Amino acid sequence: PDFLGHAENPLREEEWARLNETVIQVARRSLVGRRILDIYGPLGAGVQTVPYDEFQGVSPGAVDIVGEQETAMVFTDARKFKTIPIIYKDFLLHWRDIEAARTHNMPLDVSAAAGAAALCAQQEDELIFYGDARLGYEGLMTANGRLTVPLGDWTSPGGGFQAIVEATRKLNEQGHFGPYAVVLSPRLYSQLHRIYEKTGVLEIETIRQLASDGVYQSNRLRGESGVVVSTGRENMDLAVSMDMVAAYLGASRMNHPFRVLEALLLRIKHPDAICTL
Amino acid sequence: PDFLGHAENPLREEEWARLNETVIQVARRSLVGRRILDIYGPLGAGVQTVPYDEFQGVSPGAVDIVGEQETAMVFTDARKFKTIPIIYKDFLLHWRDIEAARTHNMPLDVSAAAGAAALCAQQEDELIFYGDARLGYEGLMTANGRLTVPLGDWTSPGGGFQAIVEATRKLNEQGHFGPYAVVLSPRLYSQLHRIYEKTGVLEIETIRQLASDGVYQSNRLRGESGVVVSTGRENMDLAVSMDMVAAYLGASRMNHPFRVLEALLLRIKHPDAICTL
Amino acid sequence: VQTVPYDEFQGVSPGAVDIVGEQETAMVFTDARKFKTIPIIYKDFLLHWRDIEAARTHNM
Amino acid sequence: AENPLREEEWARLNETVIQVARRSLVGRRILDIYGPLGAGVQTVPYDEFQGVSPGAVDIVGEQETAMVFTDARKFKTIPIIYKDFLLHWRDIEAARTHNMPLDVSAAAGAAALCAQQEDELIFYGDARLGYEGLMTANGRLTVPLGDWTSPGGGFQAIVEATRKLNEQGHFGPYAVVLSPRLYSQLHRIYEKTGVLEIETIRQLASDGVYQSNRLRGESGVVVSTGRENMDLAVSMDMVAAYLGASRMNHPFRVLEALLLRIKHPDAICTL
Amino acid sequence: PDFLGHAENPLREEEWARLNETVIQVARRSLVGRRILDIYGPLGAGVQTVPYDEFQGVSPGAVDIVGEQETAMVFTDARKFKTIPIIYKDFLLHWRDIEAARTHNMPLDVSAAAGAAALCAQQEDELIFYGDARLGYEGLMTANGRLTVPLGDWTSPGGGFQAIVEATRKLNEQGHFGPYAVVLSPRLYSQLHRIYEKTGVLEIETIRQLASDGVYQSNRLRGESGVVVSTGRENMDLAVSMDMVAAYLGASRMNHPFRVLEALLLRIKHPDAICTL
Repeated sequence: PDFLGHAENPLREEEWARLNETVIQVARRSLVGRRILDIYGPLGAGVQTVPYDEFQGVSPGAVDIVGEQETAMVFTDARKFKTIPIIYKDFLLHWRDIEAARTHNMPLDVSAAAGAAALCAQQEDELIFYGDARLGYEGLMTANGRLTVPLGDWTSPGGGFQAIVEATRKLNEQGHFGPYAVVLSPRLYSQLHRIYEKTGVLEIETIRQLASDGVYQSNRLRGESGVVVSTGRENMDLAVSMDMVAAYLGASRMNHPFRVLEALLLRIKHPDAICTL
Repeated sequence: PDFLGHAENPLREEEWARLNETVIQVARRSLVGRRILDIYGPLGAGVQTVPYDEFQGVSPGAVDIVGEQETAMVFTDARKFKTIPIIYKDFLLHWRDIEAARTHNMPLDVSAAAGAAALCAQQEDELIFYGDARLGYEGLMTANGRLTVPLGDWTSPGGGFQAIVEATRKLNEQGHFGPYAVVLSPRLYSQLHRIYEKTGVLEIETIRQLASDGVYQSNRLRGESGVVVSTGRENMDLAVSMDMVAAYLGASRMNHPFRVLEALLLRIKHPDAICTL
Repeated sequence: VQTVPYDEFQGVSPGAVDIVGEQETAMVFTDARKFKTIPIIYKDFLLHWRDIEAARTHNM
Repeated sequence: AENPLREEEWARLNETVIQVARRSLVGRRILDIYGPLGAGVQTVPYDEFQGVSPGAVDIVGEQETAMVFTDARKFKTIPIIYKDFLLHWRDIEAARTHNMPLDVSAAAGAAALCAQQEDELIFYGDARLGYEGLMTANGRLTVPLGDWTSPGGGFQAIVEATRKLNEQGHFGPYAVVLSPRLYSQLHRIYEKTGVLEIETIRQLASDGVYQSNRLRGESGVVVSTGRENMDLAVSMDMVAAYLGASRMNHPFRVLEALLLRIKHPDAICTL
Repeated sequence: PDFLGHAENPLREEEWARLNETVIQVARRSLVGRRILDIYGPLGAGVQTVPYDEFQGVSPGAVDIVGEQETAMVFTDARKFKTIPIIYKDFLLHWRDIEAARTHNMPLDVSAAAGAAALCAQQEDELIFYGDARLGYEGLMTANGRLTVPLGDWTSPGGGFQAIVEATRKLNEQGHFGPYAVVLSPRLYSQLHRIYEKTGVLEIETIRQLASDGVYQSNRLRGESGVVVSTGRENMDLAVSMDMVAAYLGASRMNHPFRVLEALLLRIKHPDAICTL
């Protein structure tokens, strides 16, 4: 039973199902990056490299009756073929909870799984919003060509939104408009909620109407920064080799450790739809 | 296989389906003109001319018990029979991604298709909102008899909406009222969002209630213009010979180029439900 | 069941990512088991033995 | 807009390309290839190196010494090398009715150019794209190949190169590649008694001493021929494909997809 | 229902065969010790101890008309058994590489296998040529009774022959002669391999004719030393318990590390057939 040890997999079908459901649910709850990024289809476990494709491109496109104008198609700047990293965390079970949960407490206790999945999602969000320079990866606030805008004039309601207005203007000058989105640091997301005298309407609602794809808040982003993006495809993507899955790590000291895994890579196909501080 | 070259069509059924789905989705995301214009049914590929029908017409219509009042039916001003142009863009595939995507990366990479479809939709929106004078076509801000109204008094909240009020008044004087709509340039759409002191309620909400068919923003329109329209049929239409479809262009240099096509023509059946700057 | 594993008090493992998949971050297991006991919350009410009888003929 | 040639002429074209390849490839006789992976793949894993872990623990039971693995996992993109030529429709018709050679001299020229480009790639990485070159590798163990044009010449340099390989704990059946100038001029037949100096070098190397005119004037290398030290990842062998008729003249393109991955850059010597 | 888990052997049959072939062949390439010596056959895994016979014997045979010599050669006091150590390395193989080699790109890479086995064989040759004091073993250049002889004459055109001549004379002085075999350090071997000795051809040919069992090269020896020995049995031996083979240690974080095993012990049954600097 539990003495032979190093069995292929301890848990049963139902317990695997509960573990996977819990990690999926906590991931969906705590992820902010995956809410404004269209995901690539799940490629598979084997794939380790994806075609990190574009840097630029423009072909205004023309129309005429016959159908002959000879406009060069947008193919690619130059292939780069980045490699897909892996994001993981790990938790533990006490080899008796698995045994108690077959007679006494029928639904197995998996709170450690949620605790691990929250940290995994935090690390993944940090990966999307920031590179690490140990793999040459690129981040939303670290990408080259970010169209920085000096936005420090806050603590006065007579402004603040004008920073995002200027961000939209800069995004428009580069010929790139669409459904915008904003991700802001807590130290400024809270500051937006201010109810200073001569209130009228809070700036958050105006910004929400101006963005039309939701203003989001994420703790992983640094204390004094915020970004504006264009949510569509062909500007950003999310290569997903495999989603949150819980796997086994053998049995150490007769307990049971597990690891939550996913293979994600952010590829920005158009590093022009970016604005920062 | 890939060496015989110049095959009839490289891709398989699934890859064609993904290409078409991607172009449809990006078109629906990036189109603003097709959201306030009821479309004519898809006529077919062969059709190249449509009955660009009306310029005017009025028959107040009367009622009496017997049913005899002899009011002339609205038939047509004069037939014109404009010709349907074609709007297209084109992209490329590297003949190995199509090969890798059958063993390694099961969902084929089609980011270039989205990049092309966005530009195609931009050009189509420019066609609706502006003519080109190389085909004698008519545009929303170029049509003759536009009921222009001097609207430059902005940067002060004590106004701005009154321009649209005057636009509605002018549309009413010509005996044409209904569910209104507004399409505004970014330089003024952002200006509406202003939170100048003595805020109360932002002008955008009041304008939205006044229009009752949504105030929209489009970058293709010029920097200092905006229009008010009546969304119903019998005033505007959209002849659609065929929607976004991706077609093949042979194989050049052993790669694979494709073209996104649609055949669209705007016909304004009543160039009185127009207001501009 | 009358006892449940009242489990944690703390725990942190920032979690790291690398290409190969080897960083050795300690999993969040538990501070120390405590095993609290499940109380019971109850109230009580009354019926007049005729309402139960009336409610089979008069007031369904 | 069609497909030009039938089976016989296609086979003749392919055979000519294969023959010129197998004649002109010098790298394929010194490095063994990772099996043809198909046209699908475009990336491959890469080297492991300076795994300094003696592993000589030599204790009953066992210690916990460090395992050997890739020093830094990363990938490389397999290039594509191609040459394009042309054929005339009237030429095909003539070869179909009047005479029947179907001249394929252009195909032979294309294959020769492709093979020369490939060999230059193996012996010199493309600096612009950025790869690893046998004479430009990092950690090359340079040895002065000078003071030649002497009675005791190339032998004194090859023995030094072999002792530098062996000192680095990397030995086996070696192979040598020399520039044509030396590989001809090295025939200083008199070592002392009767045996060609190149012959005694070949006895010392035991896996041939080849020449490749692509090298520079006064350069040459010696390597360890086994696998797990050097490799040649192939995606598809040299083959001719059709680019589609244009203006009724049929173009063509000969393709090859190669990339060498020097796993253990300790088997190198140069000038 | 997939690769995840702490299961038993991940590698399929043919993959195991390729791993075993690789380790065997790289061992055969990298072993110099097991050519000068000769091995007591494979005893098996279980045998942890082997006899270690006492020391020299100056007792020769004799011939008489009627056998009465009694030809005694008897071990005196004990037998001082010894134990057979083990040598090993690591095989950190990624799980994604194994996964790719199943339904995708499939040249299963075992470069780490060859590297680790080469390191293991290098350590083993270091063991034969140099004992380690921690286990209290004896090495050929650090045994007792090496019959030292100075060299002090190389770097000359022909000052290498007389060194081995003197070594052979000293080795025959102890009444211990036979087919000699020489092992030399790298730089010493190359220097010996120099130009004609001014009295014929390359010195190594004469040295090889004099030795009658070859002159071998060992990088693992120190800078400026070398040995000559008597290749026969009844003088030296290499007790083998089990030859090089790769076995599965366990499951790492998610990878699979292996370990290469071989159990060898040298027995200098007659420390008279050793000569050094």
